[PDB]
Amino acid sequence: HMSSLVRRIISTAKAPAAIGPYSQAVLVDRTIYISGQLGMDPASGQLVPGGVVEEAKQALTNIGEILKAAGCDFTNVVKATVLLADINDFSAVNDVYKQYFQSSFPAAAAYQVAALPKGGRVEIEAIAVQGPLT
Amino acid sequence: HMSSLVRRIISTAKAPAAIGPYSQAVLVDRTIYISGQLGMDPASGQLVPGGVVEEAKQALTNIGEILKAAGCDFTNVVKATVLLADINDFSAVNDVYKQYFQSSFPAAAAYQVAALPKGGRVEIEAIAVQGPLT
Amino acid sequence: HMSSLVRRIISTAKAPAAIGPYSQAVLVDRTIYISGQLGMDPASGQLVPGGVVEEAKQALTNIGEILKAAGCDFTNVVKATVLLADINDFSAVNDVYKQYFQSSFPAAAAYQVAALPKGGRVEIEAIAVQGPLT
Amino acid sequence: HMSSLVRRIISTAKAPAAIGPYSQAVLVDRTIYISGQLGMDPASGQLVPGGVVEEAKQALTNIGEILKAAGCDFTNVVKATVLLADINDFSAVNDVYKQYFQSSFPAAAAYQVAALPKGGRVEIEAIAVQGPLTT
Amino acid sequence: HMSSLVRRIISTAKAPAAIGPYSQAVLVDRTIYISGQLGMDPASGQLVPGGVVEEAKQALTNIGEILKAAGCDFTNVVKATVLLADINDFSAVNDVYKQYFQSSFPAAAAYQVAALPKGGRVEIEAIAVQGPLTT
Amino acid sequence: HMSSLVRRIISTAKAPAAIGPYSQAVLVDRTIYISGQLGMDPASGQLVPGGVVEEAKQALTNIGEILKAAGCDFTNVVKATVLLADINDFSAVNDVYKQYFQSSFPAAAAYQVAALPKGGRVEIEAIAVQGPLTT
Repeated sequence: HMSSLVRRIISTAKAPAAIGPYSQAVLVDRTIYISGQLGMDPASGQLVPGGVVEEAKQALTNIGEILKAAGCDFTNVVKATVLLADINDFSAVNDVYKQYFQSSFPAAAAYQVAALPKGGRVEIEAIAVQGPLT
Repeated sequence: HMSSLVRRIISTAKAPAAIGPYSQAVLVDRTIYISGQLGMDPASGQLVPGGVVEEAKQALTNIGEILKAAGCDFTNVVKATVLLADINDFSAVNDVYKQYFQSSFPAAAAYQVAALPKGGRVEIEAIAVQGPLT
Repeated sequence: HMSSLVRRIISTAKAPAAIGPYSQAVLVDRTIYISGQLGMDPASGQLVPGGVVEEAKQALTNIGEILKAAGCDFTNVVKATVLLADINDFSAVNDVYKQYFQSSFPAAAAYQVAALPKGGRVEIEAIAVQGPLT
Repeated sequence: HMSSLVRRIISTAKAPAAIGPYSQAVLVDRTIYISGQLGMDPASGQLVPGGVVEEAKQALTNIGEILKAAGCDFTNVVKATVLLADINDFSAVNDVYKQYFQSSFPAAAAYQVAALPKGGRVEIEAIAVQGPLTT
Repeated sequence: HMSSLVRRIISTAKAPAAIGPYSQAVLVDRTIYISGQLGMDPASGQLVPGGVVEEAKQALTNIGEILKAAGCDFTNVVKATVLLADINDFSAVNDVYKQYFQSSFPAAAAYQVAALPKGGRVEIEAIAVQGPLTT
Repeated sequence: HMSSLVRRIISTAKAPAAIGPYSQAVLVDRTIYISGQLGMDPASGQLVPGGVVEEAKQALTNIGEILKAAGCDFTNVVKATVLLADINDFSAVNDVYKQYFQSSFPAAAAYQVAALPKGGRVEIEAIAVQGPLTT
């Protein structure tokens, strides 16, 4: 009696696989729920060296590759969550995010957690909506 | 001038009541926002004994009962958040989640928080979409 | 080949500006993703004095002003996340939330984080849906 | 990739059996396309006696039963077409029609055709939208 | 449980008053069903003089005012039906019609009926969709 | 503020060129309004010989090519209108029609008009909905 909505798992070899029985992202109707991305190199399965700035760059690259696999780019992001091992890294992570966001300004929440998977210093979750968007 | 979308509070006696002025879940349009579930026994109002594995089983059972009250099951879950008191319990919680998920693979984020309500070792939030889904 | 959905940035001078390259909220289709709000006075750019109860009041006022800028009020909220510097403040924050929620009962998650931006004791994120709603 | 929309054939034995390769109505998404109804008795398939006024009443009754089978009533109708064998019957058929469409009057077109199946004096087609509808 | 769709009667004094139990148009969700319009002067309710060409212009003007009341213009029309008293007028009415539907031409059907209300020579019905529409 | 719905003109050289200011079909959101088709050969624009049965086959073939251009087939049709030059041809045209609409029969109206363009014996209009449709 109701319409059947499209639900698609998004998969790309250009981002790491999720840790656990999870997908990199799920598109449902037009909304894309992207799993939290760490600064993990898809080729090594481990964090990139060099600390939070390098990890933020890698995490955002990983998000970007998942967005591309769903026909999207950073302009489609509507909400991000920035999870930090150290609140004092917030500015530095925001400076990296400003380099990837294609001038988009999604809503966001940010906070320091007690620990991230793989000893990460940053993890970014995102929600996007498939275009076209006004 | 715009359509009136369906918004329904989901309530079931087979899951604990939310802590505070919150509902167990809200269905709006076709999206179900499920409150974070702890390993609380609906009959005792307290955590089940035995630690994080037992609590994860109870939390997932609680999610399952809320999904059922909304006409859904684990195949409808599109995003989960796994909140942990100890990051080292992530694998063990993922092994329990693999027992309940009906082979679904939602998007996910996971991290260790400083503390959960009721001294919980695990809390799981979920977003589902009411079917049919492709 | 697909409809173009409305995406609008919500901005109001009656709430503080977001910290970083983010918007106060984004409306997309009918869903409003509200950035996490701290107990920051829009006039000072700093936390209000007096502790978590005062900060919770200010954070909720800030959410309320963002909702109003999107044509909504607290009855439109469907999911909240209550982030705390101290889990022991959960009841006190819930008592403030009960004063602002216009009897709405959204789904919710709550937990203690390691740290919030600006040394906040509380941060509240929300998802709302633009009415009319049944 | 696009959502799969609901498409259902509406069928009720309380409206006449088919006289051609046509469904009584088709619901698709929320819109209901109702076949043109004649003033035919549902049990026998024969036109009711009494001319255009009685045929109009029966045709509208038949539409009503099709609407009911789709979980609707006459308030769900948004467009009708009134096909007349004689334009002179315009006022008389309108008087019957107003008794069924008592509020939120549908959009309509009315005109005289050269002939209707079975020698009918009136045929009425309609489009409805499945509720809830907020007026 | 289903969403409650918007259904609104469209009414403007800039188009003729009703000659039957019909709304000028009904907007439902985003689709606008427009009643068949004759070449009737809105103030008097009398057909305009001059035959089919003038009646067509007036009928289209009336449609235009109904569209305007629904926040639309002729570019929102997606389907029309041109009902003629005389098939020979097909080309002449098409020449008038093309002056109003200047782009994104609607789908249409055109044919001769036996008679129209008020002795009209042309009646035009339409379906439109409320914008924004992305062509 | 409202979403911008897709509106596209459907056009195929495998169906006849226009005889008036009309699109072969208009897709809007998911609904396809198909212009009335005559039994016209697409290459020449001339009616096919053989009378109503052959004209019906050709008109339905033309609809089929328009549907194909919109990524649809006859199972996407939800409503048709069969306009006849002679009501006596009702049964014969229905026999042809059933060969194209072999399942999920559309809602329909059928009746005799006074005349069709080009002296046609039959004209068929349709509404379809772009799939996927779940019956």
